[PDB]
Amino acid sequence: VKPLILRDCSVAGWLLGNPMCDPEWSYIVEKANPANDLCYPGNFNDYEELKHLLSRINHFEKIQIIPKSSWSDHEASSGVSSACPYQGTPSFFRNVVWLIKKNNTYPTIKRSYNNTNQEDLLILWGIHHSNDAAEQTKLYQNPTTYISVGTSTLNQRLVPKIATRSKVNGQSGRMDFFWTILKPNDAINFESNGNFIAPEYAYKIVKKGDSAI
Ligand SMILES: *[C@@H]1O[C@H](CO)[C@@H](O)[C@H](O)[C@H]1NC(C)=O
Ligand SMILES: *[C@@H]1O[C@H](CO)[C@@H](O)[C@H](O)[C@H]1NC(C)=O
Repeated sequence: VKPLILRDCSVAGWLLGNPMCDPEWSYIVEKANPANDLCYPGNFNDYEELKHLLSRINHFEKIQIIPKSSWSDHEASSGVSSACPYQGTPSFFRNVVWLIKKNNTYPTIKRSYNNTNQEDLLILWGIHHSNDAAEQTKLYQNPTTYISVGTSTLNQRLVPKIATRSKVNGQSGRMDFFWTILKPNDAINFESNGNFIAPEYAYKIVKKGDSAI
């Protein structure tokens, strides 16, 4: 088990799986000025807090918590962007899922994940802010949407801000990302009818000082 030494990628970029960045590690090292952060424009919530938390971790393990194959009623591989290319073609963050309507329908999602592991889990998700009613319809069908997220300590409801915006890295849309630490035997619960960038992979983390000798 070796340290994870990020070359061209930020902490946020690696966690989310920025495709422009070329299973188990100890601590993480991030360079001073990584070229690749968030390829798609937007915000990473409480980023300073996450970086400090992650600097205190010396065991990481990436686990699949919501398999991409489990989205039977939503497209899970159709959402890509020229902001996030791979080998010259539009791509997307690899560790979260851009869910898109399927057959002109976006059923309301209810998904829970229960932390059956012995370690704390870092889980990330996001929201896509669309540019106008037409784009909203095209991608998600439903005009008025939300993402609700709950744990034993988190109670969040995200609502897209649908508005015309300047193009940043070619995109008028924005994506904001959020995270939490899910304690053992706690569960995270999602309900959404659109604009949801869903977790696929999460990270088991152990703080320095918490391991057996
Ligand atoms: C798509 O939705 C329509 C409307 O309900 C339905 O009639 C049709 O069978 C659906 N097609 C597929 C392939 O699910
Ligand atoms: C997680 O699963 C365990 C085992 O089934 C259960 O006892 C516990 O209530 C679940 N946690 C939550 C928050 O539902």
